[PDB]
Amino acid sequence: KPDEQGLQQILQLLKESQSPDTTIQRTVQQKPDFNNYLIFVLTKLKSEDEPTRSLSGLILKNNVKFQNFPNGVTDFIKSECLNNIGDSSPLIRATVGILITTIASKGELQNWPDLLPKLCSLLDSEDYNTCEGAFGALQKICEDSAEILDSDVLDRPLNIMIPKFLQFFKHSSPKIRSHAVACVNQFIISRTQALMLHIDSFIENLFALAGDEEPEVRKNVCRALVMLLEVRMDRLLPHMHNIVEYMLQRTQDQDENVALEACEFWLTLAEQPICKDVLVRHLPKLIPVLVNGMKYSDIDIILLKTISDWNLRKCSAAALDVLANVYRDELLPHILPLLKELLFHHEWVVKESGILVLGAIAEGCMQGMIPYLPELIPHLIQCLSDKKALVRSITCWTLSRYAHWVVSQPPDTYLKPLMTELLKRILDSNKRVQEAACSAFATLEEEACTELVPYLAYILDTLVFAFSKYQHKNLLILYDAIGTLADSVGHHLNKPEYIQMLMPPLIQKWNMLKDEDKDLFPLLECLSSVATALQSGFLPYCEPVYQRCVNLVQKTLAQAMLNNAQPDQYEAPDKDFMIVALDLLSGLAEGLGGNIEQLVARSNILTLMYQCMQDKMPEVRQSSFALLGDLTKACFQHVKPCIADFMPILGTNLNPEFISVCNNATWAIGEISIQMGIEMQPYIPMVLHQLVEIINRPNTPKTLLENTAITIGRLGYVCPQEVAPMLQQFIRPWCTSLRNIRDNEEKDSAFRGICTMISVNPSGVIQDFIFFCDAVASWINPKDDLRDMFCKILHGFKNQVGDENWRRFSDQFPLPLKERLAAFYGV
Amino acid sequence: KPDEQGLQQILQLLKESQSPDTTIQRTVQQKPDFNNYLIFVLTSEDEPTRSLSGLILKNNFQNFPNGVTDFIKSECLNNIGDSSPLIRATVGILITTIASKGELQNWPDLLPKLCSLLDSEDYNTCEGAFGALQKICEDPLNIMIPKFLQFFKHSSPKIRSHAVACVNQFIISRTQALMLHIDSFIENLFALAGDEEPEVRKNVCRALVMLLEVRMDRLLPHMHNIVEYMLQRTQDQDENVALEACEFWLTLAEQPICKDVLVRHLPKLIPVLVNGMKYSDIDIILLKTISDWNLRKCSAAALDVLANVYRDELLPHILPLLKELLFHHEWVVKESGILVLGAIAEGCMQGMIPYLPELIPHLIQCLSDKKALVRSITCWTLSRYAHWVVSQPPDTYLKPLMTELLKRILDSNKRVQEAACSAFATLEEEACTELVPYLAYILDTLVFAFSKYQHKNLLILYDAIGTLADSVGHHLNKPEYIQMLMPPLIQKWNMLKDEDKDLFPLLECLSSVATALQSGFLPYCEPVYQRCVNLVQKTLAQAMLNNAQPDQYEAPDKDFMIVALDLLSGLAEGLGGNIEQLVARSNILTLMYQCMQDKMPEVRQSSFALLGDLTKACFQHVKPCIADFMPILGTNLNPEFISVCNNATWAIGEISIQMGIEMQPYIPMVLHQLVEIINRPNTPKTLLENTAITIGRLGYVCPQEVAPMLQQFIRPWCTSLRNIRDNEEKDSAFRGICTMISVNPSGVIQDFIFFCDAVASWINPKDDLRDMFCKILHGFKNQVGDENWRRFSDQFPLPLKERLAAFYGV
Amino acid sequence: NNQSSNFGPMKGGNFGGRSSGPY
Amino acid sequence: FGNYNNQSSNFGPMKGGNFGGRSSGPY
Repeated sequence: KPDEQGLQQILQLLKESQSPDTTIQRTVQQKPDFNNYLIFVLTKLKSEDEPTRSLSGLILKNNVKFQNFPNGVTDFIKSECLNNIGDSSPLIRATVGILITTIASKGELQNWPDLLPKLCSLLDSEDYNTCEGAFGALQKICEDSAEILDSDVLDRPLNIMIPKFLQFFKHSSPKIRSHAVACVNQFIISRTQALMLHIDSFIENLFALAGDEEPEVRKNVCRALVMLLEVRMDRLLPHMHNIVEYMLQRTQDQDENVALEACEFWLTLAEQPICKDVLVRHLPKLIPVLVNGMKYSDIDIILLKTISDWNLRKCSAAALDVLANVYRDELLPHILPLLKELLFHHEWVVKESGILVLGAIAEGCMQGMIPYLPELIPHLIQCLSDKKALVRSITCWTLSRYAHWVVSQPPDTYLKPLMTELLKRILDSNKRVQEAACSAFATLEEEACTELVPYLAYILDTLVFAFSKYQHKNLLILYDAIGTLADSVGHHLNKPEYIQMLMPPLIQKWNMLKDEDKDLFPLLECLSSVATALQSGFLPYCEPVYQRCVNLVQKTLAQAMLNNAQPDQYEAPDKDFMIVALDLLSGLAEGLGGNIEQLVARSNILTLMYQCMQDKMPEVRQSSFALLGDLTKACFQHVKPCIADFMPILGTNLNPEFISVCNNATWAIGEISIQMGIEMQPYIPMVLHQLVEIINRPNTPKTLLENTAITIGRLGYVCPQEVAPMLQQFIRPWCTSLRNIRDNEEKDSAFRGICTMISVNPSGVIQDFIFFCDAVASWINPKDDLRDMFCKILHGFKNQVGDENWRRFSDQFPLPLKERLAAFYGV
Repeated sequence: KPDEQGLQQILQLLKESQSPDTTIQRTVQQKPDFNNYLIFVLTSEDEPTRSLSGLILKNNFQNFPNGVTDFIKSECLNNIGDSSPLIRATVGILITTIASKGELQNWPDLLPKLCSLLDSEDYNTCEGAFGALQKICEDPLNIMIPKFLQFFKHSSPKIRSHAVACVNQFIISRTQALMLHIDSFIENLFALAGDEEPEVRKNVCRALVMLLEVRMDRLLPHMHNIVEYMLQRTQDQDENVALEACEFWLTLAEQPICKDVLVRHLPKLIPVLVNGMKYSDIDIILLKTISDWNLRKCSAAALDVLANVYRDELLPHILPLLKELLFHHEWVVKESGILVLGAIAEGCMQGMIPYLPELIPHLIQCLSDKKALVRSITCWTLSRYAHWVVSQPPDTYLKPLMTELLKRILDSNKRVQEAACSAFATLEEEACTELVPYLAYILDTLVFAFSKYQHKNLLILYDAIGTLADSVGHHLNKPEYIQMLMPPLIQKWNMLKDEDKDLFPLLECLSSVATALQSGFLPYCEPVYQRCVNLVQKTLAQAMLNNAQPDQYEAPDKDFMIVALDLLSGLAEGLGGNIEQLVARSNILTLMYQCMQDKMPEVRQSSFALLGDLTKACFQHVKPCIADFMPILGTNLNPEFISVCNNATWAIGEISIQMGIEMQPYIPMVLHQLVEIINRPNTPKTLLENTAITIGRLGYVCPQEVAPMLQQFIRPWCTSLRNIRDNEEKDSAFRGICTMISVNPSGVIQDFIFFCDAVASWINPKDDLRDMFCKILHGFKNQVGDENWRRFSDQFPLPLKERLAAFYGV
Repeated sequence: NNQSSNFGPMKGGNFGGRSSGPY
Repeated sequence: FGNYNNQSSNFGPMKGGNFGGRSSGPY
């Protein structure tokens, strides 16, 4: 008792925490490991107090968290722990437990390979405490472990261990019973063969435990049944309706944990094909139950005095959003009656929950809701002013979920009142209503567009005011709102009275922020929306903005190089700085057009751009390719020298695995065509084949297809002798794309391409000439220049095939098309 | 009032012996710039305390504009001639440092004020200003020159010394204010020759030296008179004056007038130089390093240069002495005789060969003198004769030299190591393949040296290993040799971290070694490659950060890059083809493209070298980048940077070979400037030869493109390659010219006499080339007819006329 | 079947931060 | 003409100085 009797009093005084020992003894110990475990395991008999003995064990627990575990005396602690996992004093047992669990969690401890083998072996103990102490640690380890546990870590085949776990479902105490269920649950997603072969046993045993008085067993059963829904659907399908009715009861469970875990069942079931048919009959009972879980109570006092990221309220609501998307209109009979009372009922809480329901319903049952909108929208606009903060918040959201309908009616009746009321809500409330209103307004902007121009001064005063009013969190939501405005109003925003108020706060944040602060992302993305909309109005600001953006890109690239050469010595850069600076540069390029040429000429932007296009990160390439097309269009003078360099990369990136990169590549190629003319010829081979491949590819987003259709067209218009050879292969999808798109200068230029391509290879269209006619028939108002081309081609084929064949062919026509083409082009 | 009462306690705590107040007063010090000057100029107390107030004031940028730079300047100029000499000079430093902070203009009165204080009655006012005006001149005032010239006469020693000291700082400027007064300076210098003051005397010497280089025309009338004086001053008591006098002979020997002028004096001069070439004070500071320049070295340097001026005529003046010195007497007197023997060496080499069979064995003996300082110069003097030693039968001189020198490399002191290891590199360089019989033997010792040597000598060792690899080539490619040389080098490689500047010599060594070992370097080549690419990548990355923000990012030492690029270039030259795989997987070529663009010529020079190296090794991979490189190659054809130009030029040549007809589109962006470089006057022969060959290689692969300009370059092209011996490259260039001639024969007509001479420069051309020449020369004889051809070739010198006849039947 | 055009680059600017929502 | 000052060729790159170096010498 030389080192021990001195250390035994340094923890006894460390307990009595005044101002002295809370800083003196806490820092004295942190400058040992062996004796602390001697105190927790050996002296923690009569000799010392339990609180004292467990405390030295807990400082040890904190010590473990590198040079401590790699030591050879770590083996003494570890040995000492497993000797008494089942200590009769619950406190010391609990200490040993968190000490074991922590040591093992220190990097999947393979310096402790005796651990799991000894634990599984200790499950078969007779001392309940030893059994439950081991099962306790085993559960925590199974759950923390990133991988699942092999027979190599266990020292028994899972073929033995899985059914051994299932045995403990059948008898022990409730503690063990759930320890057991938790353990077997760790083997469901990995589809462990041992478990799959023991499926019917696991399931049978699960039903046996369903109804267990202990909540922890119950939630584990729900948790288990949810996992099996995704992994092993075939074995639940026979018992489904019987499972559903169990889960329905569990969603309603006395205990909030079980309720949430059960509630997750519906979210999971909804994702499965069978969901529609299987659930129908239970809707009469499920929906009333979900809706009920969507109020609050204890929650309530926390929000006005935040709450959890995920809980029963959000889950039920989330479940209801999905279910709506499943049944759509068919759901409304089950929801509307209940919704009718809620929306007006009680005060505060019951009403709020009804407003939540209405928004949740939206996406799914949008069509079936239209009828009820003319009377509900005004009631919601009316609710925006409610006395209670939380009723205002949810109302903002629910309205945003019907923004599209509001926009489609006469702007005076719904939009104007809503927009007026929304602009008010953005300010002065609490932080929660600010966020909801501002966010909701950004949605409305995106949907309204030109319709906002009337109110632009009042809009712009609101948002700019909020800049001073708001605070970090809500400010990022404001950035989005200002950004959306710019986008949704375009050049209309360029007026000195608007510029002189919007710019100063944006520049203030610009100078305040430093290049390493991730607060630049929302700010700069905002400015790229603004610079584009303000066009040449941005001129006074472009100089410093450009210079900074290039620097950010240069530095990110530089940092990425260092990291590549010395991964263990240089930190990888946050590439979001690069993605954002590129996007702002492209926004300058669009708004400023030719006025950017000097800045580009005098910079090293294109050299940098070149490395960006080669970056591993799709988002980085995507940004640069957009910038490429923007520069191609604004100052090709400076781009052209690099055309030989960029095109091979452009060709590589014509790969639809990354829809957004491939789109921007495609779009840049076409914009390069316009610019080069007949010089494009050498480059077409490395591009055309891939483009015809993606236009012919099934299940491809409308945007990608359209851009490919325009790019082929432009490549045609510029090199007919190159692209026409392949006309027969792409015209079918080509027409299909641009057929649905309205008239536009871009669609115009793609057709002019097809026309010059036909007038070289008329054979290429014959096989699908039907579509090319439909394509010509889609045009509501062609330019006089285009009209002639279409006639000369259409009549030109009537001339070739013969008047007899032309009549028989133009008979299989859908009737309106026959009339459309007959009237408009004289057929 | 209160802060001055603590300033007596501030300069007494900077005077208290304690180490506790040696740290506390150092912390209280830099924590003021007005109070100090009062303690020195006005404020009663001890005299060391009044001047220690001056040291901390002169120590003190913010006070130079803070109104005090007119209040302090008030106190010093008013008291520039204080009682104690200490205070007077401390002010002199202060007036200097206040004006020395840039070219500060808070002082319009300064110059005009001190130049008025010069005519003061009070001595210390006159001396004070002159000591201040001198400190300025050494760190607009030209009008003072004629006034300065006046003070040469009357005053003390001190004032006369400043007077000559000031006028001296204007001779280089060649200012009108002095150049008009030439003879007054010269005559006044002569009257100041006899001066019994050393400080004056050296300035007079120094002036007469600068006058040698600025106004030769004025001294010539006297010259033989000034020499007699300089000879006496070279011999002066007080080594300072002696040294400054010595610089004379070194300077004089650089003017064409020297040859004929000195001849008479040589018997008087040489003994004096040689006498000064030994050491005494410096001698004890070497046993128990000396300066970068003293009398010994100056005398030696002079003697080296004179030997290069007089050549063999120097011998009769020196051999007599050399015998009395080399053998006779002990340590110091002997040591200097051998230094003389090395000094003489370059200049009067041929005249000393007869004497070598007796002297080199004698030197080989001294290599083991019991005195280190005799060992050292023995190494050096021997290396000055390496070329003769190697030109004799190896067993008589080379073998014993290589033996003893190798012993000297190891053990002894650091100074004999250095001399011997550096001497051995000189041997390796001259011996080359003659050392193959000893590679294992040599390498044994140099590897021991690698363990024994400290940083400084390590550098010299690296050079010796590098030189070895270069001098012996492929003969180094044997497992015995690579097995002993490579481990110590890998050890250092592993021991060093990427930021360590000691990485430069190692990689430059490993570069020479990698070439010497052809394929032997394969087991080692992967990590060596990878590390180099890392170095280049990191260096450029850091340069990018600095370019983006100099405020926040340290600019890199681009020497890591130059060294990595030179090692990749030696790896490429060695493995050639085997490098292929490594190149393919790496991003060198992208990096190289950044390097070729780097603002530092050396980085461009190194990458173009690598470009040409990689064009030979694995053009497969260089080709896709040709379109990108060639514009930059085109840009860097600029003679302002000779080395970059040469390497660019070289790379182009190499490129064209690799792409036949395909090179055509790239010729216009490169051709013009190549033609301009070859016609450029006063251009290095290496750049011209390479330019000659590249033109050739280009026109060989694309005659139609380059022949058009055959008239513009044929002459310089011929005048260049004309003098280099027969080689695979001269052949490749001559083919190109032949092919171009038989496409535009017209372009050659004008200067055709030079092509005939260029053809006659060949001694054993390949048969195919022999014919091209033949068919061309005949074609032209046929063209003009036999009679006209007879007239033309009658204007040839004899050997041309005869060899063209014999060899080509023309 | 009529529509609005999607010609142009896709800027997936996921740095604008709208409200996650009630759930 | 006719007599050719015979010289070794300097063809090839001008490699930069190594970062070691020899002995500066006695002077």
